[PDB]
Amino acid sequence: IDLGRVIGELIDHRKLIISITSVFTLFAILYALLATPIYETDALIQIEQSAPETALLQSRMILGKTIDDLNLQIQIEQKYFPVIGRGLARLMGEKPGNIDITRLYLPDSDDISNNTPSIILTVKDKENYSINSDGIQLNGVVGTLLNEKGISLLVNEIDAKPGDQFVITQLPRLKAISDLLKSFSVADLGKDTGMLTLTLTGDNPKRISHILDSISQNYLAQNIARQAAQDAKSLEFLNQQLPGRAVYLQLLNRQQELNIAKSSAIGNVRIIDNAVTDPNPVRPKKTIIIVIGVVLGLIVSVVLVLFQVFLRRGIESPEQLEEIGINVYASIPISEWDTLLAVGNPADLAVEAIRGLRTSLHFAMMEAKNNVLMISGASPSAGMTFISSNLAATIAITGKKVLFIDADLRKGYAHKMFGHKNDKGLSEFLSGQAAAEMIIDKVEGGGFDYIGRGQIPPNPAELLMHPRFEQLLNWASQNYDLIIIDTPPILAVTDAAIIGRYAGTCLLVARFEKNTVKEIDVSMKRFEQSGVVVKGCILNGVVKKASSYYRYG
Amino acid sequence: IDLGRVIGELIDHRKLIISITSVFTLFAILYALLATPIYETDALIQIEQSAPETALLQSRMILGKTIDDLNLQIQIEQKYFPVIGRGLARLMGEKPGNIDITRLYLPDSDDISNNTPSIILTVKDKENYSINSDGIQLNGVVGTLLNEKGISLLVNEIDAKPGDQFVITQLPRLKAISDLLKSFSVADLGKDTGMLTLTLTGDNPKRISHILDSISQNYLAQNIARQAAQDAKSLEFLNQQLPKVRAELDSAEDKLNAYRKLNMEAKSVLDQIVNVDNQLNELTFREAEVSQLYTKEHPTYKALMEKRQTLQEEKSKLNKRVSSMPSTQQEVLRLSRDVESGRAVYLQLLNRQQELNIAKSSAIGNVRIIDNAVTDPNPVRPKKTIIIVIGVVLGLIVSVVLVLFQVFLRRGIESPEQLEEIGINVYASIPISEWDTLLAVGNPADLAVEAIRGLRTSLHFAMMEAKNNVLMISGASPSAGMTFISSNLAATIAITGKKVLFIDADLRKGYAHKMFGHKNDKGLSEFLSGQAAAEMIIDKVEGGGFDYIGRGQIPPNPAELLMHPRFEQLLNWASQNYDLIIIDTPPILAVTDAAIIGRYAGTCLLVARFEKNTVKEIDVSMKRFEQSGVVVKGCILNGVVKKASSYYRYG
Repeated sequence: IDLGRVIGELIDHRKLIISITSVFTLFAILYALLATPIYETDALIQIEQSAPETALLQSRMILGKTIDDLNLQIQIEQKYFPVIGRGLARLMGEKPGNIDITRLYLPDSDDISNNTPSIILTVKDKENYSINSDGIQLNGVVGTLLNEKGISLLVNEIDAKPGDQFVITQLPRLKAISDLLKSFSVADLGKDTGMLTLTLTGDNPKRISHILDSISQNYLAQNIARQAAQDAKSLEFLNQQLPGRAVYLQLLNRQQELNIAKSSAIGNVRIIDNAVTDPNPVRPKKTIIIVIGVVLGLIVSVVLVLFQVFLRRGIESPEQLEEIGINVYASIPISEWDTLLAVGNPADLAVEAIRGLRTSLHFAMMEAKNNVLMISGASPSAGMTFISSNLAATIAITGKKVLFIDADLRKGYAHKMFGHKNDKGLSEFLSGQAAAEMIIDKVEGGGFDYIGRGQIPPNPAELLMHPRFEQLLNWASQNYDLIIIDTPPILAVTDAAIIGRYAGTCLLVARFEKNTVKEIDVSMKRFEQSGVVVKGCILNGVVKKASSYYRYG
Repeated sequence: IDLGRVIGELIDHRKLIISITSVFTLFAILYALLATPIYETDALIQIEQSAPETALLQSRMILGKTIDDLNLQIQIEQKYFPVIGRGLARLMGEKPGNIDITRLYLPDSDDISNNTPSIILTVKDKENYSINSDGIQLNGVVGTLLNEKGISLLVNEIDAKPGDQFVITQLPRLKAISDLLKSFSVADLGKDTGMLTLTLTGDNPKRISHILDSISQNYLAQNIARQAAQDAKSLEFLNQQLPKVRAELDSAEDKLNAYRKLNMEAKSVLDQIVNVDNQLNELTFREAEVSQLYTKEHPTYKALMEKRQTLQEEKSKLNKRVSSMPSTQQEVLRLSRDVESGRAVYLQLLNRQQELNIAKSSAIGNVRIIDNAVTDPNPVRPKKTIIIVIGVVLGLIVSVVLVLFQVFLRRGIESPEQLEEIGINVYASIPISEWDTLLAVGNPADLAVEAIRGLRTSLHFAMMEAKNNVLMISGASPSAGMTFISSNLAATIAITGKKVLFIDADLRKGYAHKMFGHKNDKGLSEFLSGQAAAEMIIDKVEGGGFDYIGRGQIPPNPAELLMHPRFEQLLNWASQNYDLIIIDTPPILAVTDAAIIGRYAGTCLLVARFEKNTVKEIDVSMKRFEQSGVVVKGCILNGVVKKASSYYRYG
């Protein structure tokens, strides 16, 4: 988990980390390149406070008048069936479609849920067109308004590209106020200065400048009217109250004074510069989301690689076994590769490591009480038979006479690998229906005498206790130089602990990353409880990244 | 990780550190001497608050007037094909080129992406020149304006150096405002005082002083428009003029609708005439103010009449072009001219009424300018000695982060103490020799040979009372130098006067016979196979003076051969007919041959390259030897660099 270790798995898992980081950066790039650009237009408004104005501008009375002025409740969208069709259309350089509806009156379904009657325009040419509401396509031409089925549409200056689809939505006036208010914004930048920076954000650049200009003009006219409104109320009641002729002339003087005061009311507010749009979009923010795509890829890569590191529990190195006190006698590398590897490809690394195991056994197996070696896998799929068969081959070619007993009376398949006469295996001997001679075979390849399990018996453990097994071992240990026995796992059955009573040396075989240290420890303890002393372990299937063996020659 | 050998390996990698810090400082030197200098000019403006003015000056109204005043939307640069041509041209002292365009009209491509049409001026002489837009080079002279292909250009007082290239960009008004505003800056420095320090930063010195003066004088003229506007008839003139202009606007759009209810040159000349008419209007109403604010002999007013005589020439040429094309186009062109000319005048008048009203509600009185803008001769950017020191520390920090990274990169042995911590008797530290014959007989006084003699003495002490006189030397890896050490050691022991036999039991890829001169037939493998006799395989290295046994042919079963009892017989015979027997074996991390021969060796040694083989390889090799019943006596470090070896010449 240390830094050196960390860069270790990172380069080891470089494919994974760079793949996921690249795919997230690819997603970030496509989103940055497909998200519709959103422009921002500004205006400068001058007064002589500004705290009421920043809320009076955002009032529905101001915005709603622009809505009714620019017909903004008539929404227009070029249709793209994909969620990204518009983006790619812009990417291809295709000029976006747009029309002008000066007057829309839908059938006004205006239901509680679908209060937005949505209609689609099918552009036939630059003059005529067809509109489908729910399938009923009404053909119409710019100029003449279509007034049928309660649908009054006056669309003019339709775009060029025919066959396109335009979604029309007569969303309610309140909605057309609320969205605009969401995009609209105001600020002061002086905290007392008359300066107001109206800012509007939208996709259509030419449209938003016009919208903000309309807002500014509506606010200007509103301020002109409002200051005049007080004088207008006074004037209205004077007009209502005109009947005392000297008082009448005084009232006439007041009447003319209020006429001039109301008419000449000039708003304090001032439009310093009309709205213009910044050509550079402010959203989507390029180079700010792509880097977030990068760092998101890296952080998720780290959190998943660490999770996978804390996911596996298998043996990682012979040092883990040796910490518990288990003499790892070998670390057989996993070979890429029906005959024995030791005779098929005698120069393969997994065979050089089995020769290395042969020497260490030959040293460790002297002083043993007899020449019987028991090899027990820690589990099925631990390759106990791979190791035992290849070891018997690599010892046979040496020149010793080797007998290879497959005492896995449950699911042994050595006979399925060496070529066999399935009759008269081992079980047929312990049952007493076969003699010691007709059961032994000759593997022509390995050059070692081989005994198969034979037919699966119903009582394996009960068979192995029969004293004929010890007779067989006593006879063989006299007629052979080495006896290898394959036994079932001790964590599954008890056959291993029955055979081990007669074995001079016992070894466990552990797949590299499948079997855990817990299984090896428990298996050796359970062998000890049965009076069988496990000499050591044989790590198997170690990946070539972790194995020290390499080709030489 | 401690100061002592921190300074140590920094003295070691001094070459690297000064190399890269110097590279970065040269990068900084070239950046500082190639970055275009930027000058800033400050002007001081006096009023009697000023918080509104800090944002009113930076409004598009005031800046937008200066842009239209100095034609700042016409951008010009000397063209340099490299990114640093301008800087190097300055470094040579070449006076930068500059020309003057009082009237530019590009073909107005103005696309969505390339909204800035670009042309290049090729300077032919001090008088004439040629301009290529996209290949069509139009030859022109100062004075006369070039009005061809919808392109109107009036350039005058062009620089001297001929053959140069001037890129011209008619960037839009908004861009020409935004860049200026980015460069422009205002402050107050009193938080209430009437002092407004204006600052403008740019490259061309005389450029920015004029721009700042124009800004200041526009603001002054606006606040004088205060004092003159209230009684001015212009207010009522605009009040009455707007309705009639909007009336003809309405009439013109009605005419368009009536005639509506695409020849390229038609649009080109239409846009050109409209631009000309807008400029003619704005210049008339501009003359309206320069006439009483300034005098006729004042050069600014002369500039107004000159640029309009240019514009009237341009309109004359445009009308000449209009007359020549078909009436089907002339009708539409006149109808569109009336229309968009009406909108242009209408927009102007709206503006006109607007800032004329700005005179009214401005409560400022006198807006005296204290001192006109002058540019500081010293450039403020690029900052000298403030990127250079950053170049220094950047090189230094990248040096430390790279050197420490390389420190934590290598994992090999670094000193015999690393092995002796594990408990390995390092018998020697053979230093690397600069140097086909044996080094022990080629260059007998080389340091590596003296260290090998030292190994000879240490062995001769440690090799006695071993069970026999066979020595097995096993490399920790291929390319650990096993055969170098073994061969030279055998030579150094043979010259002493002992009979030495050198068995190359590296049956897999042994090559000693390729180095001693050999009869390749009947090596060692041919003996284990039983097809050769014990005496027929032994040789004589004439140089070293020791008997040599080569591997012979590579057999298919090495480890199976080495177990044959003939190997036992051979060693038993030789150890009786020789004083010392050296055996070369393959690594034990790769094959099991070493653990087969170590069955019979009195002494076994590992050879480890200095920085290649790690401590783990030696530890694993010794433990795997022990598993096989072979006790490794110790190690022999090899190829240690002369910086870390204690050996030195003597004599």
